[PDB]
Amino acid sequence: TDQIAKNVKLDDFIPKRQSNFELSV
Amino acid sequence: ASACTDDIRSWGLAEGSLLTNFESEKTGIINTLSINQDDVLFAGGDNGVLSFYDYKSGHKYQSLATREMVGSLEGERSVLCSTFDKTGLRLITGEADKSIKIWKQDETATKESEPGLAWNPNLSAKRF
Amino acid sequence: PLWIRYIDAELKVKCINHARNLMNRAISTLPRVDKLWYKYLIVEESLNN
Repeated sequence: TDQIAKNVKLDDFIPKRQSNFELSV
Repeated sequence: ASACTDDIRSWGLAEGSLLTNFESEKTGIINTLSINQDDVLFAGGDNGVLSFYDYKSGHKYQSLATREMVGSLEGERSVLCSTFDKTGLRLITGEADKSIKIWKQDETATKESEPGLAWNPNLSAKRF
Repeated sequence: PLWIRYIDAELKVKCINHARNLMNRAISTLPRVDKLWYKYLIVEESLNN
């Protein structure tokens, strides 16, 4: 099941730009 | 960009997503942040250390301690405010020693002659 | 201590589902506090779940 700490996701902690510095914003 | 003690982070405003975690470890309390159009991020430490980072990577490329005016206490060696000029080539900082300091980039430098701090992401800190 | 006291108050009166809802809120609010995870874990292990 996925009822435990449903609002907490690993991706929320990972900085999106580390995989690609040139990411467009 | 936003900062708390030893922690500088970048955020995308269109969706509020964490973009990058800077190499701000051990820099202490950060009183001010500034970003110029060349992607230089400046962080002024309350300990009086000027930290310069590459905004996209979060890499700390330069550390430079300020010098307090004669007669100041050690605690007065503290950066309190900053702003880049309109061209981004001059950094203005106000400090606890009551002085204003103007910083500028070295024009004699080149990628090979002034490499700056090495790109060596510390795996020990789990901020990646 | 406030979270722990509240969870214990809930468990002492056998309100296990209120305690569960509260422990889930605690780990959802402060997921980096190991004490809250260990509290939830030890509660469910005591119930052989």
